[PDB]
Amino acid sequence: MKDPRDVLKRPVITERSADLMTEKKYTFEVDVRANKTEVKDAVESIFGVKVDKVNIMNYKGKSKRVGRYTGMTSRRRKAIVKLTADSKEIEIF
Amino acid sequence: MKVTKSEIVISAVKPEQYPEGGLPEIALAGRSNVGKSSFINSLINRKNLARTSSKPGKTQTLNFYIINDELHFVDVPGYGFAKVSKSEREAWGRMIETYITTREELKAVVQIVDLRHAPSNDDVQMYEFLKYYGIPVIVIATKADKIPKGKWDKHAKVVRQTLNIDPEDELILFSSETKKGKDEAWGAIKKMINR
Amino acid sequence: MKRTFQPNNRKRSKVHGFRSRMSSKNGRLVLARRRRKGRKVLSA
RNA sequence: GAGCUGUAAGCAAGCUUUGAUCCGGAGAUUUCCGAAUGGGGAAACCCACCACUCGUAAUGGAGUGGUAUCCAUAUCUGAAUUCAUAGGAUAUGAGAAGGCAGACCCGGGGAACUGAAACAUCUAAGUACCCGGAGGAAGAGAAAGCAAAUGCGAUUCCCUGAGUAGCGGCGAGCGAAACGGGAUCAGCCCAAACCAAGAGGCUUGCCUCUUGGGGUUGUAGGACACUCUGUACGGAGUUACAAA
RNA sequence: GUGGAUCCUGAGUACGGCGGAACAAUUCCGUCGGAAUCCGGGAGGACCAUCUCCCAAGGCUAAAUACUCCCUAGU
RNA sequence: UCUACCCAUGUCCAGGGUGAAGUUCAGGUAACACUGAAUGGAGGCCCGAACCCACGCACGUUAGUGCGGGGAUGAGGU
RNA sequence: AUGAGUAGCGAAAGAGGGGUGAGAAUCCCCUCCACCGAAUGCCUAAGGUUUCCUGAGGAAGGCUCGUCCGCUCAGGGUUAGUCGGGACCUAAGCCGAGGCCGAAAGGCGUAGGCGAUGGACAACAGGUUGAUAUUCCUGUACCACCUCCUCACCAUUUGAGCAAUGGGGGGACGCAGGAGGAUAGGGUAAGCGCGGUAUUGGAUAUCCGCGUCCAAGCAGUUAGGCUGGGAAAUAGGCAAAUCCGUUUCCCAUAAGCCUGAGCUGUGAUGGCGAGCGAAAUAUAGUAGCGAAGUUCCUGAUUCCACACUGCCAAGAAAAGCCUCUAGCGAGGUGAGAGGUGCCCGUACCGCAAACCGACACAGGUAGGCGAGGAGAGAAUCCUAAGGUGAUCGAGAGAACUCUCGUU
RNA sequence: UAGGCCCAGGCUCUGGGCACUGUCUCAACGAGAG
Repeated sequence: MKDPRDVLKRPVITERSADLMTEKKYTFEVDVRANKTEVKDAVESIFGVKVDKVNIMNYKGKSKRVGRYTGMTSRRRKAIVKLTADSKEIEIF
Repeated sequence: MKVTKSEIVISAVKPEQYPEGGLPEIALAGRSNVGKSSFINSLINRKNLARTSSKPGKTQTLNFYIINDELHFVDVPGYGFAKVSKSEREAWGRMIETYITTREELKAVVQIVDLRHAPSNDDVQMYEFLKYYGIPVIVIATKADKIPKGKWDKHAKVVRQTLNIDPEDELILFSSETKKGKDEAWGAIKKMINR
Repeated sequence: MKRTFQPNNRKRSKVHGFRSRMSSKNGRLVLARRRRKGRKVLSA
């Protein structure tokens, strides 16, 4: 990473994500080459909060089809950041 | 001493198939899992020319190896338990004894024993057999790397006592795993060929 | 976005794999021939 | 010079006559693998060291460069041998490493079937194939030649000689050259012997080491000795004719 | 240009043996040898003489020719 | 990556029976022999599940599937 | 096209009521019945690669059907310092600098590197969602490393400490057989909460269901092996060594030593737990509440432990470890307290309709657990927990073929 | 679920005797699948 805004891509808005958000946990899509400490520091810098823990998944691509052609979607990296008893990242969802 | 050519001539189970040429020959003898098929490999600086294994009964014929085209090495099956049918275990003994009794080209026989333990009954009942037909014997105590260095002279004394080795024949402590006592064995073989 | 066959068989890759093909002049000849024909997949 | 946001839909949101979309020249960026070259490896991935920078009270984390082998040039040291030398280390190297155009050409190795109604050589065939080297072309090149003349005068390619001479179980078959007609058209440089300078062994001399003049030739030339002639206002050239 | 008193014109080479290779034989390569050098040599199937042409053992040279994975214009 | 043979490292084999060598005890033998006990727990040992069998024998049909037979601590299977 | 509406459509148990729906034998629910149960159960590999969950769907596909599906389409879903692999080690094997035999293509091979199917190495019990659970949440731990810190105890090249790439030890291993000690597990008596039956008769020694609990660390304990223990000399083990030898004495018959399954209190005023049980929630039904929670008998195919005895064929290696000095050494050790801990896998199937093979199946598929009665038994028969009714039917009951029964 | 016995010789082979039976004289009925 060079600028922390290149580590976080976009937030994840689902039912599971909205459920976890009430436990003070936030879910982001992360650059596939970023590691836990990188995400921790990026969230520290961008939002000015205190981070307690970070967990990361790796997701394979899915097979899709539009008519006769077949392909795969991109791989994804997902991070669940647990903030401490501090402020609240306003995702303005 | 500086082997540069080595190959297997023929594996035989009958006197007919014995090679010809009049070259001197050296034979091997010992228990089934003592390292004699690897003694050859360690002497001629080859890895698995005479195939070895940790399962008793890997060598099942008479294998002849030409060493730099002046002599032959004879690889024989070992005695004792052999992980093969009982009927085929005595055929090897008969095959070996016939070759030893015949074959004028046989210069001397190298008998290999395990240094870790005192030699078995079969080792003595082979030393007696070789001393009774008047064939010069070189006695080799292999697997000396499994023993601490400070007990070689203690274990060799027991080896000598059990086999009642005549003062003349020497006992060379060998190790196919660290190449110890290789030059002494070569020297003894060279002496036994010419003399 | 590809198709994979036996992505766990290590012997398959150590026999017909790319790095084994590139380890001898004959394997490099094989790769050159398959590139000349226009194959989508070179080696395993 | 008026529309545009590819295929290619749709569906949104926008740009443009203060000139877009589009076309051409020159640049910038160029993740990872791959000769792949920091080490490893099941190609698209793991794990490092050094210097600097970001960050922490510090450990942990991140970014940017460098780190293969061989060869050459040196610089030191320098295993054996003291120097030297193998070597080691250090530096400087847009060096070379791989690819391809299934084409063309140089060199090396090199089949068998087939046919000869059989098979004895031969033929197939120096073909297929394999290995090495390249270049835009490539070896080829200016007579110790042809040959028998009123001689031609480097090399290469086309026509003809000729499917002839010749070689051939002289059988299958293989197979020339010179003359003549054309395409293209230039030939040069060094060594050697002599002169001048310095050194290095030798006693000066001598004698080789080098550097500048010298000279490129056969009905011999050069050196050498002596004459004119010059060093320019003339000639030649980066395509060999030194070189630029 | 005049001469031509005196030096040079390409060393284990030119040629010979020794074997295979190749195949009087023929050459290749090795295996041993081994000259001359202007009044000097080499050739014209052999050798022996006449005449006729040339000058070996140093190097560099475009063009005419071969082929096209490609690009352009066409048939 | 099938198949033949081989190498390194793991792993599996319900139960039941038989009873070797040796040892002790005695008798007994000069003493060994032997005798009898007791102990002992050996074996390509016996019966037999899991497991294995180019072992027959069908079958239906290109290797299969079933039905007998065999081995089942070993020349054992994986 | 013909054969021809022919042969097939395989085991093996279903029946009815209700629902949905255009349509029901085949889908969902209920009820009874039936089958497996050393599995047709639980978990977890190899292998597969989204097949997993929710909603929609009726082209195609599923030996019949289909409102259903492992099928189609949209959204979702996989969280680790402690699990497994890499910033650890080596086997077989592979690559193999230098090197050797070569005229050469080549062949042989050492140092070194790579390489698990083995060795090292720190976390447990509950709860939770439609889909993840020794990863999330709660509560209690552990491991390695780092100091803005706080204490304690030492030492100043007289020396406290750190200690090797060297020495020694250790990791470190087989089979068979028979004792012993425990525990998982399985069944009686107390106790708890339900019940009192309508078909003759039971307040009855009646019937039903339940009857517990981690790692960690503070204890003590079976048992086991012992190296007999100490002193000197010793230096041997390339240097050195207080370490290991090796000698010489002395005491030794039990001192000492090193390893131990399990049990007791703590973890826990915590959890779980028969059964009660809402609002109505989106009327699934949960949310929520919660009793007793012991003794006795029997007992391993698991642990002590390859501990003991017998045998030969002696059943890997290396690192991590422990020591000894050589050596480094002015600042250090031990406690707290505060911190740091990366990458890859994680859904789902795993005796299967997700794998393999497929005449297309009724086949194959490392391993761990594998209950009761009758039993030598994991055989056999019926059952427990749990799973399933297998994927064309209806009905007739001729010849004939196959598998059975009787004579 | 789970071996037929006895008397012999020859080392497993040939025997012999008994038991027992749809192997048949000679077939009949019943169950299931087609």
